[PDB]
Amino acid sequence: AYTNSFTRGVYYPDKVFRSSVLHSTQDLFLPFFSNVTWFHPVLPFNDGVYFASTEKSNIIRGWIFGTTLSLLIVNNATNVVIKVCEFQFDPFLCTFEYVSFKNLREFVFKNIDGYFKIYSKHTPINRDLPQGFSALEPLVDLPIGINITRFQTLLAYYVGYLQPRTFLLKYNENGTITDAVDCALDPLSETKCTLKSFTVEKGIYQTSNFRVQPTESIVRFPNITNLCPFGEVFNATRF
Amino acid sequence: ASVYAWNRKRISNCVADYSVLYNSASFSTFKCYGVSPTKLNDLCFTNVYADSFVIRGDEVRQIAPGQTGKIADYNYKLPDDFTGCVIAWNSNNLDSKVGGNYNYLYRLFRKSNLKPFERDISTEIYQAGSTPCNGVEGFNCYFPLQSYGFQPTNGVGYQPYRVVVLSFELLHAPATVCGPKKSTNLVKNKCVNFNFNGLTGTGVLTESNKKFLPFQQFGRDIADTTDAVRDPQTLEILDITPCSFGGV
Amino acid sequence: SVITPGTNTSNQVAVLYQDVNCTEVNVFQ
Amino acid sequence: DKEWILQKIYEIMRLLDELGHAEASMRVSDLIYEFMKKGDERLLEEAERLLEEVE
Ligand SMILES: *[C@@H]1O[C@H](CO)[C@@H](O)[C@H](O)[C@H]1NC(C)=O
Ligand SMILES: *[C@@H]1O[C@H](CO)[C@@H](O)[C@H](O)[C@H]1NC(C)=O
Ligand SMILES: *[C@@H]1O[C@H](CO)[C@@H](O)[C@H](O)[C@H]1NC(C)=O
Ligand SMILES: *[C@@H]1O[C@H](CO)[C@@H](O)[C@H](O)[C@H]1NC(C)=O
Ligand SMILES: *[C@@H]1O[C@H](CO)[C@@H](O)[C@H](O)[C@H]1NC(C)=O
Ligand SMILES: *[C@@H]1O[C@H](CO)[C@@H](O)[C@H](O)[C@H]1NC(C)=O
Ligand SMILES: *[C@@H]1O[C@H](CO)[C@@H](O)[C@H](O)[C@H]1NC(C)=O
Ligand SMILES: *[C@@H]1O[C@H](CO)[C@@H](O)[C@H](O)[C@H]1NC(C)=O
Repeated sequence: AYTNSFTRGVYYPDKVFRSSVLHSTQDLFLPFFSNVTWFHPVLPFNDGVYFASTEKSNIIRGWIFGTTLSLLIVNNATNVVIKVCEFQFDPFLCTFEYVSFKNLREFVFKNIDGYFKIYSKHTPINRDLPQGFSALEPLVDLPIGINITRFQTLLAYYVGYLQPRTFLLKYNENGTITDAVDCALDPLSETKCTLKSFTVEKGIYQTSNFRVQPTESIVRFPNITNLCPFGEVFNATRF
Repeated sequence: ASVYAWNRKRISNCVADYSVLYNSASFSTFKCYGVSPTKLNDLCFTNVYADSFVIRGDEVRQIAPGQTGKIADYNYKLPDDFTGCVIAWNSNNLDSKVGGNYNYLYRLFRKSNLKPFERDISTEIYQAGSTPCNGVEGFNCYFPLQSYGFQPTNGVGYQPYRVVVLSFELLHAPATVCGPKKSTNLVKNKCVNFNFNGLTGTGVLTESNKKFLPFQQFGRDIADTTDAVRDPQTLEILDITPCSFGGV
Repeated sequence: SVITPGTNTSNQVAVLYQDVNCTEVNVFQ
Repeated sequence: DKEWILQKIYEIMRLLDELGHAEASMRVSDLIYEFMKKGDERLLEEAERLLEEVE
């Protein structure tokens, strides 16, 4: 099963206060209206993961991230426990350790230069991912230096992947992100990002450059069948 | 721990306040290698490993790069390119017993020298002669270890010393261990040269009426310049204005 | 170039590919 | 002959622990370390001399 991500997976890319301003930034974001896998299993991590879930009884408690499935994140009762160790876990519910449908939870997991960054948002709901907009804020940053290529969800949830796309983020008077434009979604969004505005006035605007791409690769060399006598140069009996 | 079976403590995800040890004046030796002992506080490491062991006073000199001897070679070996600070102190009134404290051991008989940071905890009988031991001690067969009979009345070279070698892992990594970087005080309504967790510049800091989100540390203007900073200790927000200038 | 009425009227846009022949990219040359 | 010399130095340090003279044993221990890497047999004479001082 698959769902429509609509306009979700946007997070505050930094810890910088901005207000009443439209800021253009390139980072790993979930593309707007992207194809998200709906799990009503070990999954790829790729360049970062958008994770979301809907709950009735808080069935999802944690995650496993690593390669040869590593670090374990478990929300047991009231205190989240994070450990990075070799583990011998179908899992179900040491240089670093840290301890902290009706409900929608959204998370962003990315690993840059050894830092595992976790962003999240919580909101009440009353099928699949609701249409609307909110931004996720950083809560945890783990200075581990660990390679992650795959991950597993521990017990409905949705899994998408982040891409190096440019977004125009609109900050309100109180510093929150209230609106965003995915600059690669359509020509109108390209215009909005180019003009750095969420409104476009009547007219014609140059926003990009079209280029016809190469298909295949043609390689041509002359009809040479012999080999160069390097042996007679480097393995010679006399110089 | 014993020197043969030395114990490794991992120091990570913390503030390495080396001044606690350096200025304690409780150590007889505070010898550092590769770094001045007074510059440690300005460094960051991936990890620090504290290797704990007991030796006699005349063996303290062996705990160093380039050294040889029954400890340097058979119990606790440091590499020629070793970085870290080595500390030791006299424990004659703590670690000795009347009649001799034989609870701690070192290896005396060994086939070959140890690799850097190797820990051999084997109890196999050493074959000194040409004939096999076959698991039995006797002529030319010896259990490799010897206890240190530390007595309170022994001469200094034979008194117990506690040694805690600190090994510094400085590879590409996210910082896990950093020294005690300390703050000064706050200056307001004056032109000041500031540094807030790496955010630097000059200007006049005043109390702001801005509200940052709980995770935001500083703010910026449209022309991507800083105009406000959060106080790391008070968590209040201050505005930064340019330090006054103009033509005359 | 993106040709558009203001977004206060419509989000429909037309796109002009400058100095190209359409077969390379309502299509009007 | 070298094997017997090492054995004697060893038996001497063993006795020194039994007699309650750990310092003397530790001195002999050092003679063993050095002896096992050298052709210098005077280290036996030292092990014996140290025992005589103790006994
Ligand atoms: C995801 O891709 C499948 C084709 O494999 C398509 O049928 C489905 O409608 C797509 N869903 C979304 C949200 O794009
Ligand atoms: C969560 O599990 C850890 C064990 O890793 C335990 O120490 C902790 O107390 C548990 N938390 C709660 C709220 O029970
Ligand atoms: C992570 O994987 C890359 C190859 O993609 C490898 O070069 C690097 O050493 C790995 N890092 C760790 C900590 O395993
Ligand atoms: C900013 O927060 C205050 C509450 O402190 C609220 O009254 C105000 O409406 C908020 N402004 C915006 C644009 O959300
Ligand atoms: C010289 O001989 C060695 C051994 O056969 C060979 O590996 C090497 O490639 C030869 N050098 C050249 C230039 O052929
Ligand atoms: C900063 O430290 C002081 C103690 O010197 C303490 O009173 C104060 O509450 C601390 N700041 C915060 C935000 O807790
Ligand atoms: C522009 O949008 C506003 C709503 O914010 C609307 O009241 C106004 O009539 C619109 N103007 C035009 C020309 O459509
Ligand atoms: C486009 O290419 C076709 C050939 O396929 C040619 O007949 C036509 O005139 C060209 N149009 C332009 C504007 O170049």
